[PDB]
Amino acid sequence: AECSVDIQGNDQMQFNTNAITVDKSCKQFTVNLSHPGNLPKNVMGHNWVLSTAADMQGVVTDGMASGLDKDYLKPDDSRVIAHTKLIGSGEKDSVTFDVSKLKEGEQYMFFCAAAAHAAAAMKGTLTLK
Ligand SMILES: [Cu+]
Repeated sequence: AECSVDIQGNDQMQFNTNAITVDKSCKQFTVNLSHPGNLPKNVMGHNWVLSTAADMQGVVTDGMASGLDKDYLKPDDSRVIAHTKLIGSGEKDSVTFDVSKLKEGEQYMFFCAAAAHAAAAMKGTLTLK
């Protein structure tokens, strides 16, 4: 079982992966997010957020509306399965989630909810294997 992934969000508005695999034997799964570069949170903060494919657009839209001081996430958003905080350069965060929260046949997406980042393709698939 490989139950973790290290991901980077950079000063150029990209993640260094667009596909995460979760071994289904993993009871829990960990995402270790870091931010190469030197842009601070208020300019190019990133987070890592997991939802169903169908819920992504909404989480993103509501997140942008919620604003930077709420880490670009609507408080108590039930569409959000797991998430890191918003981080700037030299910062890091991790999130660990229950792998049983991922159901068969469902499509999952990860993304950064910061204003316009996901549109710029800071997103990818998350898949149970
Ligand atoms: Cu971002």
